[PDB]
Amino acid sequence: MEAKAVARTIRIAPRKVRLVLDLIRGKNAAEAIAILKLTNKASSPVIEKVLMSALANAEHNYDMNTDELVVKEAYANEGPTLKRFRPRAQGRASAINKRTSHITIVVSDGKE
Amino acid sequence: VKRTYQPNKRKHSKVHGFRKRMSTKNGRKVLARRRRKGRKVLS
Amino acid sequence: AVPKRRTSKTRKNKRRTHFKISVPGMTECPNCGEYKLSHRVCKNCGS
Amino acid sequence: RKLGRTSDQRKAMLRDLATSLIISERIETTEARAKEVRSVVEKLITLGKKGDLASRRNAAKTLRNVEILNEDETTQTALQKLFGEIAERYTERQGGYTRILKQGPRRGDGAESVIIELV
RNA sequence: GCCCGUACCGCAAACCGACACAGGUAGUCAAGAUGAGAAUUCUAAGGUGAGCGAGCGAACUCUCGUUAAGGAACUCGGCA
RNA sequence: AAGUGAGAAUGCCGGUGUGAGUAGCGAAAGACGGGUGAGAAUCCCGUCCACCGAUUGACUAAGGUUUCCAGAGGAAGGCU
RNA sequence: UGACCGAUAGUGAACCAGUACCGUGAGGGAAAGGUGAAAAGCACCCCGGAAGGGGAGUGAAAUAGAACCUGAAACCGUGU
RNA sequence: UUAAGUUAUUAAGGGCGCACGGUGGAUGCCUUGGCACUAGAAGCCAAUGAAGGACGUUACUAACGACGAUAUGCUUUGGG
Repeated sequence: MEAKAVARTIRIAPRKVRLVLDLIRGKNAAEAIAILKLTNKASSPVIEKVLMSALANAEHNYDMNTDELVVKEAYANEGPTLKRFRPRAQGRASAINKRTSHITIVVSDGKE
Repeated sequence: VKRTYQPNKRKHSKVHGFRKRMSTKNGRKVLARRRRKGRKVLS
Repeated sequence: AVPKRRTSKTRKNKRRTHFKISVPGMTECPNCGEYKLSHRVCKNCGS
Repeated sequence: RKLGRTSDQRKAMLRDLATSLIISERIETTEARAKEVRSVVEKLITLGKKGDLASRRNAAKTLRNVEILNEDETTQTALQKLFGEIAERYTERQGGYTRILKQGPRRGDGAESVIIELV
């Protein structure tokens, strides 16, 4: 049995939230939150909230253990981006993109 | 630097307006074109 | 001053081999059920 | 020695911190600033131990001539409290010995927060 | 004892410059010390702390200060 | 019976790349204490310090056309 | 009525069209259709300040949840 | 055990094949909107104030249409 939890649309570049997802992959939940409460990244408290919500999904729906839990998969898909504009010199103007992410995390127990 | 187009209310209603375009026959043809097209603003 | 050719998905993924962050010290608190920073203190981590 | 801004600006800031750490006991700032105000505050406590006129005049060349204590409900002007309370409470070989406690980083930037209390 | 304007910005984050743009925009009033002065350096009032920060003190570029002995030998030219 | 077959016209329109986590983030000097909150270098009060100083002061006119006051915010918005 | 078009086609306009916007002025001139048969548009419980999830429920279908028929490439990821 | 000689293990990352995701709106199907004609009405409006407008009128809403201080309408025929 396994539990999952998706955020769906987050104001943060997907390439910047993929640098903190390669540190809590294939580890214990207890050590996972500890590593997320030490990194000084901008996407550290966001991932923690999702990871903390996924651990509560297998405590009321499946009512399983918490100490004997391991994060199985953890990725982040791209989402819709907003188009902006920035005035440059000589009248010409450039373009700005505001991409979003779809952070997802599934928790298992080391067995299918 | 000083650019062009200096705002002026009185001057705007002098060179243009509805009383200046309805004074000549040449300017009365520009009021019919806009009316035909369907412009929501006439002078 | 301008790229003559475009980079591929193999030469672009080869340059991002060292671009990563290191793990923290994580000085486990003696007895408080929390986590204190290396040579630091916290409101939860007693030690 | 370390830096941060301009010669004059740096000097002014240093004086402000020292005076603010003499009428507030413990304060919290950055790391570099806390490792530079621990040498201009200990020297001021060494002048308060002597308790002579010359030292008093030399101690008024750094300490701000204002910041009237409001917690004492009187007209204490820093110096008096430093040449009466702080001075009459230390008898160690480190004169105005002070300790620093490191903490977690700030949210705005990445500066490491620290706390410098009197001891 | 009729009719119209009266808010708010207005030497500017609200006007003209595509932007919260180191630019442009007619008039009136304007205190002390030093001085002939609306010049020059401080200041009373009034208005603000200006719209990313924290460490470090490499090369190189830009503004600024000083320099032994010589004094245009520099250079198209005492250019700066 | 035909608007019948697409790889090239510095072809027209839309979507997504590479350069790259690179260039840049455009006027004054800030420092700490208390408060508010899920969250504060950036908001509110207080003390000290500094800048403009014939002006980044005060008032008429042109021009713009609710940006003015109070209470509540989900983002978008504001080069963090 | 049609060996006419079927949303880059057909009128510039199937919807917020001579409208957003652009110019002192004459003038120039876009983008944008589709949940289901019927809103029966997710009652309730759990994590979070909220956004959004995981169960449950409505339905023939919830990978039909208003980024709402079908969902192709470029491009971005995880396991092997 | 020595001395000589022949071959390994590692994967920081990359390559190919397969399985499952996300962004994007091509393709298929559909139609409130158009295009070309045919038969027949028709081919004007206005000092009895026109075409087109400005400001208004709902019980509640901004457009859009209708309406005019008798203002989302009146009196008179019917059909229904």
